Amino acid sequence: GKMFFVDLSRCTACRGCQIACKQWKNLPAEETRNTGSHQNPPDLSYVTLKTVRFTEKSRKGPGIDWLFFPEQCRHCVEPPCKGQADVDLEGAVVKDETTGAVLFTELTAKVDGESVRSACPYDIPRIDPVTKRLSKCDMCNDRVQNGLLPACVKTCPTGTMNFGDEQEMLALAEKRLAEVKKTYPGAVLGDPNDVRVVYLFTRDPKDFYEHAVA
Amino acid sequence: ELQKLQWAKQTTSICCYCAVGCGLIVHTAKDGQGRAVNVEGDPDHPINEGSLCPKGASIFQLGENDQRGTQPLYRAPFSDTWKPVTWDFALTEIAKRIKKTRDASFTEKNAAGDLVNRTEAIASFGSAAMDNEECWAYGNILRSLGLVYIEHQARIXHSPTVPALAESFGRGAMTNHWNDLANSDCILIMGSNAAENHPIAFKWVLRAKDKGATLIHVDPRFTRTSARCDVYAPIRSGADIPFLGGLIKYILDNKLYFTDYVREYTNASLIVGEKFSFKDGLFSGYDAANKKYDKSMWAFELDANGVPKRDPALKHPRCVINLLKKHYERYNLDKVAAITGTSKEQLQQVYKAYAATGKPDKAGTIMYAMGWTQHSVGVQNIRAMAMIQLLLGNIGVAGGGVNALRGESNVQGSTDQGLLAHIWPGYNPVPNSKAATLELYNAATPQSKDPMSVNWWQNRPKYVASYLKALYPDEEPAAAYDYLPRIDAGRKLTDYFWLNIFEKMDKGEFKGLFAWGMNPACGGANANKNRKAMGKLEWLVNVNLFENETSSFWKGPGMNPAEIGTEVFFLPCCVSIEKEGSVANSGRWMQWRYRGPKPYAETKPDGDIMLDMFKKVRELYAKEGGAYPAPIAKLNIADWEEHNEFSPTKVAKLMNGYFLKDTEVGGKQFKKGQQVPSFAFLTADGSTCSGNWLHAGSFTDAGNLMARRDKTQTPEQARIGLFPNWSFCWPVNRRILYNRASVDKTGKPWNPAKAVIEWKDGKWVGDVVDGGGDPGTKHPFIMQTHGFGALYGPGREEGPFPEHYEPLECPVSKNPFSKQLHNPVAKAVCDPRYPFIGTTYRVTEHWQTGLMTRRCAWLVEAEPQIFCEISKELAKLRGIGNGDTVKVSSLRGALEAVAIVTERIRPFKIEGVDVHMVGLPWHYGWMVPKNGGDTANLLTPSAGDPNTGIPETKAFMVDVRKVWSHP
Ligand SMILES: Nc1nc2c(c(=O)[nH]1)N[C@H]1C(S)=C(S)[C@@H](COP(=O)(O)OP(=O)(O)OC[C@H]3O[C@@H](n4cnc5c(=O)[nH]c(N)nc54)[C@H](O)[C@@H]3O)O[C@H]1N2
Ligand SMILES: Nc1nc2c(c(=O)[nH]1)N[C@H]1C(S)=C(S)[C@@H](COP(=O)(O)OP(=O)(O)OC[C@H]3O[C@@H](n4cnc5c(=O)[nH]c(N)nc54)[C@H](O)[C@@H]3O)O[C@H]1N2
Ligand code: SF4
Ligand code: SF4
Ligand code: SF4
Ligand code: SF4
Ligand SMILES: [S]
Ligand SMILES: [W+6]
Repeated sequence: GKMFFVDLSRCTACRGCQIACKQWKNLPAEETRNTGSHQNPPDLSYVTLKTVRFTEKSRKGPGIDWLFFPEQCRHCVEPPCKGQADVDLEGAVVKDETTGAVLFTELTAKVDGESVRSACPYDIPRIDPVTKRLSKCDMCNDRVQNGLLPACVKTCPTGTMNFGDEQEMLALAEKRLAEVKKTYPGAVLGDPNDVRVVYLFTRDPKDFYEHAVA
Repeated sequence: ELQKLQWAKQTTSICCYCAVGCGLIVHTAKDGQGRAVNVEGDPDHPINEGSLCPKGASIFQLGENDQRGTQPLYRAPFSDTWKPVTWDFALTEIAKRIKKTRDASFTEKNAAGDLVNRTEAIASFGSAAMDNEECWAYGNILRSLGLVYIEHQARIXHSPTVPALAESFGRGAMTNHWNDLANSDCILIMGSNAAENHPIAFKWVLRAKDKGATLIHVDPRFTRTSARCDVYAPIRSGADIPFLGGLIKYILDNKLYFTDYVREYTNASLIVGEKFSFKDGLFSGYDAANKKYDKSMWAFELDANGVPKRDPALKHPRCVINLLKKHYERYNLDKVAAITGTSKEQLQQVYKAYAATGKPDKAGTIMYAMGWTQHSVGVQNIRAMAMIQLLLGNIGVAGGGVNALRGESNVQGSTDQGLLAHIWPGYNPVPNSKAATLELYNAATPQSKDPMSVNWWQNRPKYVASYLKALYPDEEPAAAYDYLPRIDAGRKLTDYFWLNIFEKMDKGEFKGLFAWGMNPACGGANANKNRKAMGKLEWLVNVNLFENETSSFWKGPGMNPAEIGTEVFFLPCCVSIEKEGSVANSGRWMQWRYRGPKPYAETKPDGDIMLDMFKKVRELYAKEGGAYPAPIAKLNIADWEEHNEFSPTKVAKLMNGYFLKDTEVGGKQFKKGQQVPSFAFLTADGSTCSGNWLHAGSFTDAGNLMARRDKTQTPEQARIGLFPNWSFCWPVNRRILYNRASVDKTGKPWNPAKAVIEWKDGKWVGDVVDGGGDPGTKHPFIMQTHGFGALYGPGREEGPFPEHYEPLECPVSKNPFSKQLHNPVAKAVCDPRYPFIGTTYRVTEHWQTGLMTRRCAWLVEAEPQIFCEISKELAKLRGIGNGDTVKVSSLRGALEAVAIVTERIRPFKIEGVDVHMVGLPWHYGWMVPKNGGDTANLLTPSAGDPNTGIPETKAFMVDVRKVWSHP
């Protein structure tokens, strides 16, 4: 299958990835306002599959530890969302056996929306008030199957976003974690044996977001 | 198959935002006959490799946008409503407005009786957003009409600093290029927020880090750039010269300068005359009454031939290097730490890390953009960077340079095309009234008797002749010379520039303004004054993508349309992906892009708008006559046209230039009609035309070199990423300027592992050599009169060495380096009701005044409203909570913003007092979106910098007060 390696030690929070996701799928913009943060949209929603979360942490000496987290579906090897959806209707949540993508179909409207979201340990699924369809990151599965990188990966200027076969990406993640640890001693990979979106966090993943890891 | 892209034609483009010059792929429905369906990164482009920041990434949303202008709008005097009109109508009435104002105002001769042939009743603003061919055509249309008040973006951010690089190296351009950053061993980012403002630059910056480079950010604020650097050093606003002066002292004291490089390639060895001195903060030749220097007191000691004398031993006490040592002894760590607010420990860390690049096998680069360099000593700030780079042997080398980051996608090109009052295309000066003949004009160019000094500007007569032969090919250059307008020799140069155009407008001295691809109602400092001032225009032509604060100033906040007599034409132009042409990026890469979809609705490329508008002025002069018609009627516009339309291809071939008859030049034969293969084969005798000598080599008989998409590289090219077969850069595809300085006198690289050029088998291999000649036979700075990198720069108004003069007027009373507090060559009120230092800056997601990005829902989504960034200390002082509405006020105006309370802003320690800085984005305007807010330029003074003629947008006094809501 396929895998993202997301090296958050390289992220400039440019939000190219946030825009690129909406442009490829032609998603609408939310109504947003500034509530004392650069972060916006403030959360994932039916029309927002990825938002970059900003957290400021004090450090001794000048400046801050500014933590950026471009949030997206982890495309879990064994997705709980599927297990929950399969209680109400099989075919609502499916697994692409070629890429490993976890995919919501139009039949998510026929399952319990709250239940499937509750089952996700990363709190990823979002419900349309109108149709009751569930939405999330689909790994740009169509692009991937046609040779192309996911939109958010291709757009990323810093080398934060990496995509490929799970063998080369796990190997990159382990090699890169060893190198990043020299500058950031508390650097860890996010649930690397359980997910296809493997984040390198520069410190306690929970500092980036409360649902950064399961 | 991907359904979205099925049946869509793929074309290439270049991002229409910042000067990185990222490649795009555009998909257009119906195999090109329809609308764009997709815009994303070009995976094959060597700069971005398919990456885009959110601005590039959202260009689909900019183009396929139902808020865009569809057709010309007309506003009649005192009207409170637009009236849709035809192109034929709007351009007819505009052509009658031009001629009417020109005929009434044209002056064949000034008060002193000198030939001038100009009109001072019309001004033009813009634009760095236009294609190079459209910039070159536009400037020449305005000048043929006799305008002298021709300005754009470049004046505000770039013009204040360019002279620092011209003085130092001989050219004003960014010395290296984006890919080259990956070869640097130490990257100093200072007066730049490149992660936000040149985002794809960080691909290459972080690649430098991957190969062991130290990344250093020196900034009053902690930004998205700071987050990804190894070292963040806070600096107090305006303390850059102390910081850099300390680094110079450190380099000199510790012998960390590259002696071999410094001895041969800088003016370190030149003997300064006895008349030079510095004491109590003043250079010799100071006229206290007129606050001005007699620069002849700074002259070099000259030998029998008029060549500056040299001590190659560097022992003579009046050697530049020994005077430099003496000047910078005062800049000790304690005083620099005290004024900068940077800890002594951090100063040492940065100094050690950066000065380590003095070693031949190490390269350091400095990235700066605008920062705070707009003030009177901004030029000296950059001078200091240039001097540090010359001491450490970092000029001409891979991973070195002064990377002066350009702002807009084509601000490099729009400057190159002479859309500033003082220059023609190719940096040939606009003649003044005393330059009464072409012979007199050419006499001004300085000569050198040094046999090793290339002094390439001696070729100027070939470029001026060829440029006059491009505009008027039936006339002898000397005759053509009289057609183009001249400025008053006696008048102060800044009287013709951006800020005095706003002063003249507010005095009612302008009948007509072209706001062509600019939003002055938001972009100009002191917006309340400028918005009023536009009311005093009789007419205004706005050429833009959207209705905006400029087009519609007459119905803005507190405006009564009934009282406002200005006649406004709004002419909607097409977005970048709807037209063909070139844009010159920060690295001088002149990149060809193609039409994706046809222009939206009835929008037009700028080239068609300007050409049709001119053609109508022409018709109207041929059938009525009027003021001096000769310049209009004889202007060669036939070379600008194909199939009844503006031809980017034909204009680009003219700007390159062609032979007007069979010619022997450089010992080779060239046929009539044939393309000039390089500016080296241009002539003064009218054998050649060329609209811009810098473009000679860009479009040859081999074809359009700007359109090359060839990644072919030799190993030595690929090792530093020159990509010489990808597009074309002026001059003659020299990717790294001053590259002769990268080798010793045998032509061997200082750093072979990062060679730029190398002498092999009687040839320079690698980059194109910046100046022909065997190794050790030429001085490496070929555009300098004397041929050296200038550590000592006697052409600078404030002195030949940078000196700390306090740019922060209000909170500072003491200068620790001399008795001279403020710039002795340069009226702030400092009202106590406004105790905070207001500053304006950018975020990644918005572009300029936000006219473009406030129309893109995904960018508004991310950054929906004007905000005010403040420290916890100022928050605690003014009782402001995060997310509270605040009122920000100055003597010039007031606005509301959302408070962002952050440790990313800290108080400055100034003379035992906490001084608070308040940050605002200038990306907002009353037009759009709803609850976006207005321009931060309501707050800023128009009170201009005496020297540069640019106002203060980086340090202006404000107050911040909580706006109370209901409990
Ligand atoms: N996203 C985005 N990118 C842009 C633009 C845009 O609007 N949006 N505009 C483009 C244009 S036209 C231009 S000219 C460039 C300008 O590019 P920059 O010069 O990078 O732009 P700013 O953010 O205005 O200022 C840069 C930094 O200078 C710092 N600074 C302020 N005062 C001082 C001082 O006294 N000393 C030092 N050392 N630093 C100081 C500010 O805190 C800020 O972080 O950006 C270009 N790129
Ligand atoms: N307070 C404050 N003020 C500042 C600055 C600051 O840092 N602080 N920065 C200054 C700087 S560095 C600059 S460069 C200026 C910029 O000031 P302006 O140039 O007035 O700003 P915009 O109009 O937003 O710049 C982009 C314009 O280009 C237009 N455009 C895009 N494509 C085309 C095209 O194909 N044709 C035409 N004709 N127009 C096109 C857009 O629609 C838009 O009007 O602002 C300056 N003002
Ligand atoms: S595109 Fe890359 S650098 Fe930019 S915010 Fe997304 S992950 Fe971070
Ligand atoms: S992250 Fe949540 S929604 Fe995505 S695959 Fe895992 S359980 Fe399902
Ligand atoms: S992989 Fe595709 S769907 Fe998922 S966040 Fe990236 S762009 Fe959006
Ligand atoms: S705005 Fe600049 S960095 Fe961003 S995509 Fe455009 S050219 Fe590249
Ligand atoms: S600019
Ligand atoms: W600019």
